[PDB]
Amino acid sequence: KCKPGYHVPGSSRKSKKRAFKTQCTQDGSWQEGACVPVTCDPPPPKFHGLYQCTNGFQFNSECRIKCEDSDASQGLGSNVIHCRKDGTWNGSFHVCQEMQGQCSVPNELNSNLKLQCPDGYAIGSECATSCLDHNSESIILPMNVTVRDIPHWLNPTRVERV
Repeated sequence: KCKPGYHVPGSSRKSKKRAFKTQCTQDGSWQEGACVPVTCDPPPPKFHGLYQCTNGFQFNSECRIKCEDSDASQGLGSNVIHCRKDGTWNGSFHVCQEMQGQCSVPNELNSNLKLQCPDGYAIGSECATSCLDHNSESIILPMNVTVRDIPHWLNPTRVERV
């Protein structure tokens, strides 16, 4: 049985299996078993690069978003979120007052990579990442792998927006 705040890796999120079994294998060993510390979902992407988490998004993970000149006597939002047993954060990150403005036009762009911005170039605005070739996908490759240097087993992450 997994400890409280722990579940078998790969368990369903709706019912995180806290109990598993091991068996005397034919080679004289036992079946492998583990209980990961659970992992709540990451905070919303709009706060990327702004919150620091104690141990990632695990159970009872304390993620604090950095804000300035936001007094606690006003009682607006919460800057700290803690992951719970069920797989949820006890609090929610709130947008502070010191986040406003527009964004620069993406002049630096690849020949195939186009950015369509019906929402202008505001801060927090979503710009769709499209390609001139209809069968081309806008992705980020790891810094150690270039466009030609993609291994057959590598699966680059898809970037549908910026």
